[PDB]
Amino acid sequence: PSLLKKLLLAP
Amino acid sequence: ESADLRALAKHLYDSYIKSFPLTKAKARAILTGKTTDKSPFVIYDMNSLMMGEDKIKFKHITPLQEQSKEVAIRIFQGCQFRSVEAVQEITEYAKSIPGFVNLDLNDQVTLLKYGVHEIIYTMLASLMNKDGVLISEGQGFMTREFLKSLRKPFGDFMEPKFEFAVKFNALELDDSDLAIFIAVIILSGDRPGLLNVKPIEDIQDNLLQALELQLKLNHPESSQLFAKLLQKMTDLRQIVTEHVQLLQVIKKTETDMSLHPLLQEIYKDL
Ligand SMILES: O=C(NCc1ccccc1)c1ccc2c(ccn2Cc2ccc(Cl)c(F)c2)c1
Repeated sequence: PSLLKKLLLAP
Repeated sequence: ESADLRALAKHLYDSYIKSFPLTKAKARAILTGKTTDKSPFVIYDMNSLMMGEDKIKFKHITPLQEQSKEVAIRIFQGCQFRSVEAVQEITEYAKSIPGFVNLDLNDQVTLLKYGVHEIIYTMLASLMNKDGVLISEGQGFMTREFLKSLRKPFGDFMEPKFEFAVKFNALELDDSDLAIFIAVIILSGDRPGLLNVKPIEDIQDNLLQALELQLKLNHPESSQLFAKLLQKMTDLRQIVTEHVQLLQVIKKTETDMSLHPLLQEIYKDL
């Protein structure tokens, strides 16, 4: 699971 | 054409101000003693580090002080913690660059990976002079000398960043210049594993035009500033390469080190 992807999809 | 380029520059500067709490303007004010704020606590040696140490931002199970008996490892962890928050800031900024969020999400991720180390060292130069670096949101100043005095491998950790910073700061960029420069770095089409290269190259072409115009207007008497700055982008890549090499050394020698999962993701296959 990408944490970068998680940060990108954050509001 | 030029109107749109100026609008792009202003959009990027506004987003930069929103994303990055400590700007070059603020840092230089602090460094030059031109602020009303109380001047930073200086860590120049082991005793000043005790006092100052509790000033470093680190948030974990136990305080920074209890992480290792070795001072170099505690400083290392401080740098790591800051790096994680810096990646978060750069990610927010990247989201504001027109066209970025419309790219393939995996390409967004790739751009951030390779890009974030280069941007961290660019902005790090904003916090440096030849004698040391601002830390803890400008509330502290750690000397270059003290950092250089740490035991190997850690003693050579920051020195290439200071060397880069001396040259880079000689260019006298301001925050508006930097906002565009950083956007250019993020939008590099030659990052390994990029799925759609052409859209990224298109955006970077536009940003590069905006940068060129910005440097001509903001620095009319600085000849070939644009050229000098592009060559700095390449320099940064070399800085990162040497940093990763050092990190591999550290990984083999010291098992007292632990990387945050975000940084692990960034370093894997890099
Ligand atoms: O090389 C870096 N990140 C990459 C990295 C480093 C360590 C582990 C995994 C990845 C790096 C180095 C220095 C940095 C920053 C951001 C600010 N500084 C200045 C500074 C100086 C002293 C202290 Cl105590 C501090 F907290 C901050 C980033």
